[PDB]
Amino acid sequence: GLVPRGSQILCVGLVVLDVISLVDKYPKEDSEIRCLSQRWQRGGNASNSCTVLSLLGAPCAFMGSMAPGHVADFLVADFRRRGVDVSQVAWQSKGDTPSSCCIINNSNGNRTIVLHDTSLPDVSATDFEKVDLTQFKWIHIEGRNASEQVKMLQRIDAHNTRQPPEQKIRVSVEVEKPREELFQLFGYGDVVFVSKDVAKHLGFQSAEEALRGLYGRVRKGAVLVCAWAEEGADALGPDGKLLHSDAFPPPRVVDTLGAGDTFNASVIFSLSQGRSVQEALRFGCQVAGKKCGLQGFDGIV
Amino acid sequence: GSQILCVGLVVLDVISLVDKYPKEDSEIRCLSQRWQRGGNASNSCTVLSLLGAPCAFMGSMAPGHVADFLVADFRRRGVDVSQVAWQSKGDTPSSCCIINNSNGNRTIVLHDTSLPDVSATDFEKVDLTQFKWIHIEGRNASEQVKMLQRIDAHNTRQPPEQKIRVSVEVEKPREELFQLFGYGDVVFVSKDVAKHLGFQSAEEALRGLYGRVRKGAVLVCAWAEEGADALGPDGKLLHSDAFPPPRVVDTLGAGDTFNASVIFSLSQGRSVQEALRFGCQVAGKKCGLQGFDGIV
Ligand SMILES: C[C@]1(O)CCN(c2nc(N3C[C@H](O)[C@@H](O)C3)cc(C(F)(F)F)c2C#N)C1
Ligand SMILES: C[C@]1(O)CCN(c2nc(N3C[C@H](O)[C@@H](O)C3)cc(C(F)(F)F)c2C#N)C1
Repeated sequence: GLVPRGSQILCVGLVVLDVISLVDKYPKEDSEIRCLSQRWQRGGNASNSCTVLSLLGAPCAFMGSMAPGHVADFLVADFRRRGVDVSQVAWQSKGDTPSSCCIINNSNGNRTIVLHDTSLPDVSATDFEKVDLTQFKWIHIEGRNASEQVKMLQRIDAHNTRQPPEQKIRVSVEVEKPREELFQLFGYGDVVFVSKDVAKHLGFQSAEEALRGLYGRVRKGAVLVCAWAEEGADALGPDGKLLHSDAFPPPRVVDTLGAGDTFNASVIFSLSQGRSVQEALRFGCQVAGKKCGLQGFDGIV
Repeated sequence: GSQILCVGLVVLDVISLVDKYPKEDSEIRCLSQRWQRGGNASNSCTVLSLLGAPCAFMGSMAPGHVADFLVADFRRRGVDVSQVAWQSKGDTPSSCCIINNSNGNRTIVLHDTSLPDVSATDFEKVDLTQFKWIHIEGRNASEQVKMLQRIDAHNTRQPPEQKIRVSVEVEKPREELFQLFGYGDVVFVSKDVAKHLGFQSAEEALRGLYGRVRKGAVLVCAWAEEGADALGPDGKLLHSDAFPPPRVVDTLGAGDTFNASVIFSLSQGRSVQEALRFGCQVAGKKCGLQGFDGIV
């Protein structure tokens, strides 16, 4: 259907089918066991943020790779269940739609993960070239295949050079995996999210240290954001003022999976609504905090 | 009497093929992923169909996108699904299967979905005249013993040439299922059942459990790389060496490949010694391949 010009928030990244099995004890190799419960969930960073944006009240779209089949059909119906626009999916003739097996031990609480295979090709710069960008007001990129994503980010810069400031597409980038290839993405986007895991891997012991130590890696006028679990989150802009919000923990912590993505989508949402960086930081902490005391994404708003 | 019927489960096997078995609390990437129609009686139908035997499957299924995958797979193989007990309540069962590519060890984490089992009432509706052989996968024992009494009752009212041959698989070490030992012309006892009863070899298990079988029945026990053994009314132990592939890559459904191949061979009038050997042959060929294609 007809999407009004400059109305959508696009999230580019991974979508995976996570099969989560709760077991009494970890299975020994060569055994046939019965799980206590099993859940099929749509996962992935960009995919999780999409759900959160829909629940926040934003028209939102997902861009990612899928191969036709029964897995992709489950994932699409789940995206559609969450009001996500799936028209930009980069459908692939070769490879498997990502699927992961997670085994949770009910006794000790430990998670054993069999990650999805490498077979499916990631969204390319040539796939991104074919996209009419005018229906987007904001483009969020989950850092994966960096050399290709750098070109997509250059395409958005070119688009923006030709627009009046009120028709310029805002851009955000997430560096969540501690992979060297990804670190070149700090130099792109108006908003750069760096994970606590990446910061710790780079030798930083706090969100303050990470922001001060990495701000030199960003482009002029960019805001660098770091969430540090129960320590809340910090942001640092061109003015040199380290902004901070304390976490809003739930009465009891139930499910932190995808709380990082909830933070990211809530910060993006709040900024896209004309709120300030301090306001966006606070709101992101409030929404991610509510999420941690809930199973899944129901009732985060 | 031209079709073999397999009564049991149909389960969606969500497979991950790994180069090593994951250590607890670890994170490993898999080599490849695939969906496969599973369930013991379902896997035996795949094998029977590839062997050229017209066969039928009977089991519970719940309508949905997964059952649509399962049904399309059954049809692509020529398996008759007309006998399926479609349920209004319950989800289709599924399992996560980790296959170790370096030794073929398969680990199954099954999600049993409260789907109601096939009952003696469901069985009562079946036209027994189209079946040469009926194989029953041991699940709801008390309810299956009734299904078995019905075939025996049909047999009494038939000439010896028109009798329906019956096989039973006791794969899970559950005491409820030991009453099925019990019924049938051919009884398949697993290595896991046999071990759980204190036996250390196929021959030990057969000598120890023969006392439980029906007059004139053949008790069969496969023992992985040790091949398989069989024991009949004549008291003569029969053995077959395994046919291992040089590289064992996937044992998922090897047990079902063996049961189906033994059933097919016997249904074709071959001796117990030949059927045992054929079972080991097809099961061993399977262990060198991913899935069931290419076994014959
Ligand atoms: C944006 C985020 O940094 C992503 C993670 N997240 C939180 N993570 C928490 N964890 C507890 C465990 O150590 C582990 O599961 C992670 C605890 C809290 C909470 F306590 F504040 F609720 C929050 C919040 N918000 C917020
Ligand atoms: C009917 C069966 O008993 C069911 C299992 N099966 C086999 N299991 C094998 N393994 C099971 C475990 O993963 C480890 O012990 C290896 C190996 C072989 C093979 F090596 F002979 F190929 C066969 C054969 N056939 C035959």
